Amino acid sequence: HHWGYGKHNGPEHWHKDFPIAKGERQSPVDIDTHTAKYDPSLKPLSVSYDQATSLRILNNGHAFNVEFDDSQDKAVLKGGPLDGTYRLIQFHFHWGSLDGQGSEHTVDKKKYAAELHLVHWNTKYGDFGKAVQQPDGMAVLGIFLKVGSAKPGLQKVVDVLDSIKTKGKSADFTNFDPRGLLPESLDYWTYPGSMTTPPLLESVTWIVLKEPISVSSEQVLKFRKLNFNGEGEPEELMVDNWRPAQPLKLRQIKASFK
Ligand SMILES: [Zn+2]
Repeated sequence: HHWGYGKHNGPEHWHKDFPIAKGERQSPVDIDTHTAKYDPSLKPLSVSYDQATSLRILNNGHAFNVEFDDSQDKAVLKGGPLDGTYRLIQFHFHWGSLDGQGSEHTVDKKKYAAELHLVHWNTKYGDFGKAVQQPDGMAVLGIFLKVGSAKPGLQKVVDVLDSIKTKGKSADFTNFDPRGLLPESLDYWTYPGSMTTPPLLESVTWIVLKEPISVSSEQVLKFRKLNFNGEGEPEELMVDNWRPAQPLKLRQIKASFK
């Protein structure tokens, strides 16, 4: 069968259909905070999400994606390590069966309960499908989630998950503000990597924020109630949909902060 997160179709198997799995710039990675170097020539990140136009939420059998209208520069990321303008197309998360695992990136081997990815494409390539084939085609803003107090900006997401329980279900999801998912600080690490799901393309500039957001136990519990399977198929809970840390292979991780 096709790719997943189980014993039989999970990350150890991906390289047979996607040989770039064993490539030179795979993600995620462990961020060693002692080895990352402060890079004085990194600009502050510019997250311009005021005109973000959310459309839909979809269970794609791997995660759920909240999709945005990316036909114009309505919600963009720029600055930081980036040249040019990257448009927000979707966000999703990765999460664990337990609070001690679920992030894809780790920080000195520490795993967080979950990780949010805000996926952007480089507008100089005109569309997302062309952008994913270029080495500077994508920029993913990664945010760690720890369990603590509730994140009020996440609750609208939590509330709709009932309606997209199984693979292929979608719901209308307009007027959601992705600014409510950000922590206070935009301090970050950055390195060149890849998509963390098949087809594992090596087209991502990763920007991983130093400050986690806190979500509540009840919020993450709702994520764990989703299903990987389709309606009418045997229930497999959507948990542990993360890829483990890949070798760094002499890439340098840079910090925006001292
Ligand atoms: Zn992701």
